[PDB]
Amino acid sequence: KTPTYREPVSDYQVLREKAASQRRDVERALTRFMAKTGETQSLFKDDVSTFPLIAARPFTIPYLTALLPSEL
Amino acid sequence: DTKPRVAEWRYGPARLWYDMLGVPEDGSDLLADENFLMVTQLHWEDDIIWDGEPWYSIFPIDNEDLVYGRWEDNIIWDAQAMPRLLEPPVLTLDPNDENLIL
Amino acid sequence: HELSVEQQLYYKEITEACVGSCEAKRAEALQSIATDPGLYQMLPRFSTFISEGVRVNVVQNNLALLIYLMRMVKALMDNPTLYLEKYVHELIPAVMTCIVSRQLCLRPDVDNHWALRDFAARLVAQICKHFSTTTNNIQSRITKTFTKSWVDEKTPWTTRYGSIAGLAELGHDVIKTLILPRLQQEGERIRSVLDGPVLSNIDRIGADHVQSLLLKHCAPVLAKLRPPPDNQDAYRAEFGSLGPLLCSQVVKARAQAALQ
Amino acid sequence: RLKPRSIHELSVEQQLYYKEITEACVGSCEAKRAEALQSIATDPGLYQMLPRFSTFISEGVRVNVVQNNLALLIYLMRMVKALMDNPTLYLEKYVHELIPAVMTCIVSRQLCLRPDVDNHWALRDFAARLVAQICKHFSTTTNNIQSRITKTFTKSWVDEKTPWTTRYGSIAGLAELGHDVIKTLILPRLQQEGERIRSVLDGPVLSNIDRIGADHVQSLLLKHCAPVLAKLRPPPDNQDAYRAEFGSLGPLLCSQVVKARAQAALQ
Repeated sequence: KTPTYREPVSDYQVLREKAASQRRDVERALTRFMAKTGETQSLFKDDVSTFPLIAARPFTIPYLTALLPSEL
Repeated sequence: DTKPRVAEWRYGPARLWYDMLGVPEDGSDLLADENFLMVTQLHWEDDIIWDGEPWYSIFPIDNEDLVYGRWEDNIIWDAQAMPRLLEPPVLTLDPNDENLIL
Repeated sequence: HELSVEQQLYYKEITEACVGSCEAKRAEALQSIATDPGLYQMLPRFSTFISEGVRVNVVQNNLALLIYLMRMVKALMDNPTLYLEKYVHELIPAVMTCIVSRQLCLRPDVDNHWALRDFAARLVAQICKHFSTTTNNIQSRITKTFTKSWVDEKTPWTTRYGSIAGLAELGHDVIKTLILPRLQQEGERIRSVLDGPVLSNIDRIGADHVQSLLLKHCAPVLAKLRPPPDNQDAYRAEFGSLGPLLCSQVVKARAQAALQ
Repeated sequence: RLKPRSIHELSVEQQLYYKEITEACVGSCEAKRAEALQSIATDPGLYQMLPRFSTFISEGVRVNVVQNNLALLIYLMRMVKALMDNPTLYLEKYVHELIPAVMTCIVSRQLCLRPDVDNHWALRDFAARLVAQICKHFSTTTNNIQSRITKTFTKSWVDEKTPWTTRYGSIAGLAELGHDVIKTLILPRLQQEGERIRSVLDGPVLSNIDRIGADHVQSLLLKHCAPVLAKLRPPPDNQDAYRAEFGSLGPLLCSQVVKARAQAALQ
């Protein structure tokens, strides 16, 4: 009656790969969701499914969104 | 006993529900066993295939809460007459699950 | 342990898209949840959000937000990449709360709590088809809760409707060995339908909804375990109506055979 | 907050035991199999490992009929038989996985060479029909298990233009169901059996498995009909009265009945 555990994956290569691919997938999902539910642009003629761009909106005060840090 | 709800976080997952509620800060014979055996409740005939065409665990480890816990005690049978008082649960990030970095 | 800003923003946008500002952003958010590859590390947050939001129905009996949370669960189930085995113990009682609770409505008479009933019943039949293992005992423990909620008297017609709906979405052998012994209960139902001292109460609409669901689901069960003639099966049945429904079901089966 | 790292409900001695028993039960060596089968047949602590054994059986037969690997199947059926006669463990929680595995051994087509191992194939259907009627003997409640497999066997039989492997297996399965079952079911169907035999005989096609299937089915049906007759009538007019039943077994059936009578006299 000696207990056993699950196989732990302590490998730096596969941990870097997992964190990288999860970050890339969540940022791709976020940008496709935000480009689909708003005004969109396109590099190609009538191209919304592949490479959708969030449309450029003008700010009333652009230095506040440019120069200010968001994580501090 | 009447359940008016209670919230202890307003800052973790479900903060949107807590804010909508406005809870500030931390302030708050057919029951015979055989009937339920899956031989008598499953169309296992569909499975029959006709003319088809260990130092670390070998097997996976199941959710202890699903396998053992009485989750049935979180079913709200009557909203007004709720037998016990439910309390807000904090996120517990289980590390047994793979696909979670930590 | 704490979500990065990317996925924190994704969690915020996806959860606030399913609260009800417009329908198109909701459909794109549910099509995001159903069809993205990397949504793990945000599954516990979604499970907590859904279970707490279904709990918040007791303070505000909002039918619409419960329909939105059940469509969130139905979208979470259709994702091929994420495995809900470690988090199903949270989503099972939320869908169960959407099934067997009694006040699902703010105005009980006009709100169709009835659909959030059969939608969540189909959802729990799917959640115990995909995940029931003999170590889990999910389906047996769900049938036991539905059964002791149905056989026990004093239960309201809404929660009896939810119990019958879930039991009848589980399959054919379940309605053979759970529903069909208590068909005499239909007489106890028709006690309060064909002859009620109080007609203007809210028990009559729930009772004949229970009746319609019962005879709709027991018509193919009567078509499976009876003779092909069915001359006075309705008379032999309770109230003589279930038997008419069974005759209609046999006719429908004949029509399906003709189409084949 | 992180929930504690859970442990599997089997010990590592138990998990190693499961690995050794399963790698012995795939029959690389026969003495290893036989002990592992006796170990399954009398280990008292083999409960709480039984989900993993049932899942290994079920999953195995389904990916082992993708290519019809007869030994893999004969070893798994012997593992099922060794699981059943163990008195300690509680089996009818797992019989919903066990029964469609055995039905598949009996009612399925053989992807590997059709002849030669058909002799074993009959035994694969012999071992499967044995464990099938042992499962209908145990685990019995009202109108769930025995009647369900009886209905599937009968609609396997009355189905027109069957695979003859499936036909032979279903015939064996309905045959081993006891005294009354052949007394009430095999009776109104002799003419169909004879017509099927006549079609295999007429069509020249010999390189298919239809002729072998037909001979096995006819022999099995004739033996069952022999005692079904020895059991409910006197042995008078055993020469040409069976010609009222299309003359299939006739005097040879009468000789089988006489051998049964001699065995009864010896008893």
